[PDB]
Amino acid sequence: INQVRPKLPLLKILHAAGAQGEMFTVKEVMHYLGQYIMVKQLYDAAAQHMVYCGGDLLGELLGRQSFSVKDPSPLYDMLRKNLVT
Repeated sequence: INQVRPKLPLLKILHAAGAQGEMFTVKEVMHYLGQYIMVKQLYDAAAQHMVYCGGDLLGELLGRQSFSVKDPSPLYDMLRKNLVT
């Protein structure tokens, strides 16, 4: 498994969700990214699968006003541009 160092815009989100390190696994980043969604309550509570990330740095990072966890390929696209192998 490959260790990755998230860039500072994503390390900011990661630490906010409860992490502290600079070397992670993609599985960990994924875990903390959901933890962040919970703690900022970025989801529709009448559709908890639609994340509303627009007035939040996760939206600027993703370039998405909102997205569903049915298709987290946006997350994967954004990790490719914000993790250093």
